[PDB]
Amino acid sequence: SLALSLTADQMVSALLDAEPPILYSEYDPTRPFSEASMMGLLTNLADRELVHMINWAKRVPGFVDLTLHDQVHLLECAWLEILMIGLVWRSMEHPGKLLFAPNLLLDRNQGKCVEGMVEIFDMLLATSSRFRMMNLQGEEFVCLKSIILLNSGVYTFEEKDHIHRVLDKITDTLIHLMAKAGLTLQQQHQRLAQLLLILSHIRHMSNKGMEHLYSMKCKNVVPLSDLLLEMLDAHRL
Amino acid sequence: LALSLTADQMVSALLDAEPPILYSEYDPTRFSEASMMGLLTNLADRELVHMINWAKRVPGFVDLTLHDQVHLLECAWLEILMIGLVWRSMEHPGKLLFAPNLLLDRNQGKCVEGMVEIFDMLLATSSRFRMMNLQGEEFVCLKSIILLNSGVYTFKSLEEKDHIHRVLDKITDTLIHLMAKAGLTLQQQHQRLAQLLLILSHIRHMSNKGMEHLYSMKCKNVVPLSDLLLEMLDAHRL
Amino acid sequence: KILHRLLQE
Amino acid sequence: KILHRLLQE
Ligand SMILES: O=C(c1ccc(O)cc1O)c1ccc(O)cc1O
Ligand SMILES: O=C(c1ccc(O)cc1O)c1ccc(O)cc1O
Repeated sequence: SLALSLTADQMVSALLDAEPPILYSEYDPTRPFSEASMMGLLTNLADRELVHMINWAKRVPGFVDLTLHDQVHLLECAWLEILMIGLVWRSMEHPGKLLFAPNLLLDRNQGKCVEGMVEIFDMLLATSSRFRMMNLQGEEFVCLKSIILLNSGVYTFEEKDHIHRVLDKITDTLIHLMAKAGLTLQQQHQRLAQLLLILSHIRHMSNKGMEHLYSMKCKNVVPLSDLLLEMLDAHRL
Repeated sequence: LALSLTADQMVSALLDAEPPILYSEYDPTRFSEASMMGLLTNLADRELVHMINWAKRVPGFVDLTLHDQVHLLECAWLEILMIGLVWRSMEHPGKLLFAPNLLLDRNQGKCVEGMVEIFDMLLATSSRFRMMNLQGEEFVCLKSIILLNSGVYTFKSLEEKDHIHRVLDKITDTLIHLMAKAGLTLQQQHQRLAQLLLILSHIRHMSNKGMEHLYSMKCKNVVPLSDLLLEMLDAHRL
Repeated sequence: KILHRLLQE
Repeated sequence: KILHRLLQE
């Protein structure tokens, strides 16, 4: 694979270039929020981000080397995690708020408008606070997001070794980034650990988020697009 | 205290704190859904009591308020049970060693509704452990990391949050120590550290699914759960 | 499967 | 809670 032949700097350049854009919601401020309309903004937003995600994933070194069935499985497993980390990233500079879109910045009080949602907002806000605490860098962020894509479904499987080789390359990349940043050898491994342990929390929020979306579906709160329905069905809740 | 320990001292403390491997009450001459589930929940309840005593021996844990200790244990308890199970089953490809007299292969998970999916994830993790040749010293580090990490984000007591992060760094230092001592290069130490920590993501996933499964068994009244077990289950408010 | 098709476009 | 009691024992 040519992905295994990339240098650290080339890796970061590829990932940075593949970044999807920040999208807008169709928030209509002429009418008051209801549970239904807030959740509708979120489900509409998620569907649009998904399309850009699908195309972002294809630009992640090593991903297109996999069979369509493997690509499908990885994205099925990680999609909400990837949406969430992007959200937390976007919200870093807005303490107490979640920047779903530039025209949709919500605080926890607004989150209470949807049943079971505030719990998820709270976890998302705590993670954003953690990013701030660590001063997470953009280059580190894109590495983390790619790790989630390749790792989350990897153990639901020679293609395994290829995935782990790419993952090792990204580890190399993170270290290289920390070193160039002037972190000592000890700080390098300590930060690497701090960053990867965040992924455990991101998985957790995803699992809860999946159950939450499922509940919205089974209560007919909002209609989900066919795509969103299939991504959800894949977690068979 | 904990922050004063050396890498070798941390390893020793963690190894000495290890809980015992329990036996099942299982009568091997008799398996129904209610049968198998009762055995698992009975085992889980007993392992939990030992886990609580073990947590107290993890360096840094008793420095936290009672409230914070409860929170961490409530969040991580099934992760901790599961990684222990995976570790015990490591040398038994295709089987889950719940106890020395309770070694269940993949197909026996089918005796319980929705259990086989969980079995498959646990087995895949054990295989990953084998593939990496996970060591006992690394295992106990990982298990301590889960205790301190899983509920740490969901915490004027940020000095307690920062203290926990300092202890977490120490455990990271300890993992690296073990790897350098094993003769791994610098590049290999960082790669292996990452590989180990990424496993914790899968373990969190399995815990979440396991918690929903246990809950679905609770509302089927097929198996009676101990008071302690119901309290741990209810802390996840599903 | 929609995703399967979207991954080809 | 049982846990709180066990942590104090
Ligand atoms: O976090 C969510 C989310 C939604 C849309 C989006 O573009 C990004 C998101 O992280 C989210 C989606 C559905 C749900 O039920 C709960 C969520 O937190
Ligand atoms: O993983 C489980 C488990 C049970 C008992 C035990 O001693 C260890 C375990 O990991 C487990 C328990 C209950 C349940 O519904 C699902 C599980 O995976």
